[PDB]
Amino acid sequence: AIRILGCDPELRFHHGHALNIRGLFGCPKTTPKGIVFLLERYGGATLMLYLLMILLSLMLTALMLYVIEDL
Amino acid sequence: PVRRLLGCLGSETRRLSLFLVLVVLSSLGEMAIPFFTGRLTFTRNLTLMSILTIASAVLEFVGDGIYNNTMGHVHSHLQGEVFGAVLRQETEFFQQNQTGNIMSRVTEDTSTLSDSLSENLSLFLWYLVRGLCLLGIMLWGSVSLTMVTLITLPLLFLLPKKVGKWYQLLEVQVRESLAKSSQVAIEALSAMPTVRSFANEEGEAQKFREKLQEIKTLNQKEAVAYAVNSWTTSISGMLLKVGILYIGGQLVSGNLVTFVLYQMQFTQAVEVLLSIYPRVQKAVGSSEKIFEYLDRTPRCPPSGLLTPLHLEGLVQFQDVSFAYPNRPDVLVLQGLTFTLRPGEVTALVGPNGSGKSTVAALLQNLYQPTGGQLLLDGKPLPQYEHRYLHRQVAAVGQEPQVFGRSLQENIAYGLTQKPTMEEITAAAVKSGAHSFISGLPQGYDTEVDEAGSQLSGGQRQAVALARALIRKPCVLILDDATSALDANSQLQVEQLLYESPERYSRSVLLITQHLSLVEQADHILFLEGGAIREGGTHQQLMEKKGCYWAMV
Amino acid sequence: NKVLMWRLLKLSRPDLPLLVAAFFFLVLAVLGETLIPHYSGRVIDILGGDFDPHAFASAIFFMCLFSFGSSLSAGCRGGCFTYTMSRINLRIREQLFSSLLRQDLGFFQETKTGELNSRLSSDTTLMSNWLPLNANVLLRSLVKVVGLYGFMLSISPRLTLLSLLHMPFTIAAEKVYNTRHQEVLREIQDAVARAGQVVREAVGGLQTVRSFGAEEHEVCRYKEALEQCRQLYWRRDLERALYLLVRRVLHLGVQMLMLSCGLQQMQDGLTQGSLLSFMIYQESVGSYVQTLVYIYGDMLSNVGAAEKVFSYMDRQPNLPSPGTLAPTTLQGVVKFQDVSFAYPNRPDRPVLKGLTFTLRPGEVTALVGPNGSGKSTVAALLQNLYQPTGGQVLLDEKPISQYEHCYLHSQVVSVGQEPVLFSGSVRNNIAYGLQSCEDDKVMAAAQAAHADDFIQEMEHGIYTDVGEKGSQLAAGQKQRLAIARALVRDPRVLILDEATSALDVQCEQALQDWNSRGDRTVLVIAHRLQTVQRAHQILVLQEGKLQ
Ligand SMILES: Nc1ncnc2c1ncn2[C@@H]1O[C@H](COP(=O)(O)OP(=O)(O)OP(=O)(O)O)[C@@H](O)[C@H]1O
Ligand SMILES: Nc1ncnc2c1ncn2[C@@H]1O[C@H](COP(=O)(O)OP(=O)(O)O)[C@@H](O)[C@H]1O
Ligand SMILES: [Mg+2]
Ligand SMILES: [Mg+2]
Repeated sequence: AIRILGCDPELRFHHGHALNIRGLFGCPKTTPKGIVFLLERYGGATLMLYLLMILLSLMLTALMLYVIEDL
Repeated sequence: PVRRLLGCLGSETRRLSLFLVLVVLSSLGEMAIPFFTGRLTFTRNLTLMSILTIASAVLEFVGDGIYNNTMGHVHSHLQGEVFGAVLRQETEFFQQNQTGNIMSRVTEDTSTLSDSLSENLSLFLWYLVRGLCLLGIMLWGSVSLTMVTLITLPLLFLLPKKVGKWYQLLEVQVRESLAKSSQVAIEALSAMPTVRSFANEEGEAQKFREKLQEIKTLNQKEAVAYAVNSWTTSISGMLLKVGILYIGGQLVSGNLVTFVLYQMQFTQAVEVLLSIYPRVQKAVGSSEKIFEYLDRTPRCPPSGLLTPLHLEGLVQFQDVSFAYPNRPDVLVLQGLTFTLRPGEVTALVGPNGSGKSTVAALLQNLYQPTGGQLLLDGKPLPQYEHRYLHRQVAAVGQEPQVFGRSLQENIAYGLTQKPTMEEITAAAVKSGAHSFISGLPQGYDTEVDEAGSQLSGGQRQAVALARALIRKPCVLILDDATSALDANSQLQVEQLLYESPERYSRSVLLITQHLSLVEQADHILFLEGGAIREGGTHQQLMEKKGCYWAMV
Repeated sequence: NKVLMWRLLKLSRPDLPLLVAAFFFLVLAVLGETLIPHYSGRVIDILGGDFDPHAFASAIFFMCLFSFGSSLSAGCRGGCFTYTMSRINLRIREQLFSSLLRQDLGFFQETKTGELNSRLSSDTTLMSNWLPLNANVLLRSLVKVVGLYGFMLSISPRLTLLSLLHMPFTIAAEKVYNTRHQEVLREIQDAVARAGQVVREAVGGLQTVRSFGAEEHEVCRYKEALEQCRQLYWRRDLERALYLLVRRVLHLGVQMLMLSCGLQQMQDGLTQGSLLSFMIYQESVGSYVQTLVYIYGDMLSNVGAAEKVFSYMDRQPNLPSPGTLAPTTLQGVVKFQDVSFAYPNRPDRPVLKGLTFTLRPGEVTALVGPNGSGKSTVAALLQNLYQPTGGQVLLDEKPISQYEHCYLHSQVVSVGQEPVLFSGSVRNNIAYGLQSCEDDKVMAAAQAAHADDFIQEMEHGIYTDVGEKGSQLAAGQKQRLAIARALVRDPRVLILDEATSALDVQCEQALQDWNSRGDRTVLVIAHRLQTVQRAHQILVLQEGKLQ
């Protein structure tokens, strides 16, 4: 498919000027062979583990936001 | 409110239009590579992709140069006009607003707005043209589903529209809190010898920290607002894509793939566009004060257009009463009625706080009387041209300010054309300042520090007297000037007041709460409680009441 | 430079917990983004191929929740990066201002107040505002560089030319731009500070400016300063755009160079299926390396542009070591011992040629002389504002510099020649610098200075707001509040530097009883001898010498 935006549009701009990210040949494939296999066999468990890590990170950061005010 | 911002940029639309045609041409060359090249098997792909890459690089280089050059003109124009509008305000405006508060608005608030405008405008145009190109491809895939996407699109505007008002009031409080801290800093730094003398260094630092704490409280809410905004735009964009996929799945039209492959790209452009609106609202709040200055109408009357070739120094007050706008219900002056004539010296005497310096302020047209009228040569002061009026009327303040430049520039300050050194030397000789200025290592080229801190206590009045004399003024005001002068300077002052042949071109108002020089005055006016209680010559006042209660 | 960057890390040390939290959320956000494209691609295959409602519904379900996790993770790392930017900014601002107050009085003759305020308000933002932008790009690019190199390692023989070609080119040519980009940033900051002084002078002394009708002259001066800043903005932006153009040409040159070498090893046996996919990985990782180097160089240039802020913060004042003496009782005997002085900012002009007078409690000492004789400079030495270049100044047979800073200025006070007040209440001007003072003490000082007469008539009495620098008071009224500010402290040594000049004839006769208590030491400074008739001891000063 034609990529009208950049291959990494979040990094396309710095301040008000452009950056050197473009689809000169195309967008790289970022799905390793092991991961795509894992995303269908035992795939449903990885989503729960991914969400739990986010929840644990949220709980830890909130505690640091509490400690760093008292410190 | 938004139209007030972009109204200034509309003065240079031609430059931006040239920028717009370059970016769209550069975009077309960049999208040409995926459309035309196969990167397989071959030379045909390599040469055209090399040429188009150079063309894209060159076109965007020229476009960025025009954009940066145009933004520089807008910034310098906006910052210049904000400062020009500040100086047009009334004298009360600079008592309501401190000098550190005003300078923060002119220097930092204006630069924040243009900096914000610079980054967002280029990003907005870039995503607008690609969004249109992505939309056009989607129209080819499916007319019906694009209309459904466009119909439900305005619903996504609702939530950023709510956050936008949060950004406005949040930014306004941040800007004014920084102004408060700036005033605290510059007020202490401008009076370090007093702060050091009273050991209040840590008292000033603590007073400064109380302002940073207010900023810290607002900065905490700004960080939460960013995360809320970043969550809503990304989540809402996902639902728009998923909702269409559900409709697409319910419609299985086997060619829906070509519409989906670019619909997933259109939502990424909308996601970026929805993030622009909160920062646009931030810029609106970041510039409330500077736009308030630019459209506020000053309290002063407009300057008139009268420039007589020759003017007499006939100044007459007629039932003048005045009250400062800070306390408009308390009258500082009551029913003043006296006349100044050329060739005569009038002495104004009174206790501290009697209103003498207020009389001088009215004569210099710094304030308007609340009653009666004040006339110069038969015409009201506002009827004269601004620069013309301040050449005929000159004054020496109770504590004259001295600007941080050379002595010759201080003496010749405010004159339309630079006088020759022969004129400056004559003025310095006439005021007695030549006795000490010539002794400086660099003479008239010596740079003086802020507020004239380098000069001695009594020498500052001598330099200020020279500044007033060089105008060849018609009315001369001496507010407490003669107290600290040397014996040599005092002889010069009483020579120019009572002896010099140039007296007949001047009318002099002499203000002093001491009897040092009022004996030779042609008329003496005693001011107490804002009203003139006694008047007459020196001998007449002696016979009026025994020992006068002010000299024995 | 590395020195200033290392100094900022020491200052940024307390904020590390926010940085590591941001890094964890950044990794979690990019960890999701390598999983979503699988499910979106699967949806495309199902929609275009053999449609199945259950597989289609399951695929879009996993796409939503992975996208939800990445969006949630990305939102909170932006938040903590922005917050830690403000913590750096406020700590920087507080520490800089606190350091300026510690400087000697010679520092404030060499600098302009409007430049210091502009430097405090502007240079601090330049040194902190890069954090939410540069750190996000630098870390994201660094992660993706490692990830992309992993794929290319399966084609290892071509990888060893990746690290040989583009790496030496950018590292060497970058130093030319870095050296000159930093220079223009320093010029911009100096120019905008120089323009700031124009607004400081025009607004601070407006009533003098308006007295001569020179408002339009000041506007022209400001616009000339703005033009000098506009030309510096253009040079900074034009040279960066030109530098950006060079790189992409250079990036394209390496691209053709590898494709040629990619096809050269083709004859030596690795198939076109590998080369076609490899070049996409080669393209992206080359772009990220260029971005990674550019952001790192930009980060150092911004820090180095604010070099003057660091120089102010670590500047050790030219003052003697702090004193420690603080006796519970003080007699108040002050004496000079062959004191000679020359101002630090302009030596080789001795203001005092040698003085040997002594002051005693209960006896009023008068100092008289013409303008420029050096009377106020003597008063400054009494208060330890400046150090004599010869001789010494003693209080109770101990050096004036050995006494504690807080203790000394509560026993020895003075009234200036031209007093300055601060924006606030009258009761704050009075009792200025006192940690605690009751209102009965303040009113006692006001009555002693004959200030209670006019304080009563104010709108809120003793709590009425005094205008900026005392602009909302008469000259005589300002003088009385300055006297009360000294009397409220119950001083042991009192210095009057021509304080009686601005007062009228009635008050100049009323305030003649300074020594009524008999314990204070009083020094009165006057211009003419007709003011010090009942002075117990009279000193005549001319040309820096006492006669
Ligand atoms: N900006 C102001 N706002 C309000 N009231 C003011 C302001 N400036 C001065 N006043 C008041 O106006 C009155 C007159 O003060 P003014 O400075 O004219 O006195 P003066 O006779 O010149 O005094 P002095 O002889 O001590 O110099 C005083 O009561 C003073 O407090
Ligand atoms: N901050 C300063 N820096 C350098 N020189 C100064 C400073 N203040 C005063 N001087 C010089 O030192 C001399 C001290 O005179 P001064 O004590 O002000 O006399 P008086 O107090 O009698 O007016 C003056 O001639 C002045 O030129
Ligand atoms: Mg006055
Ligand atoms: Mg003096």
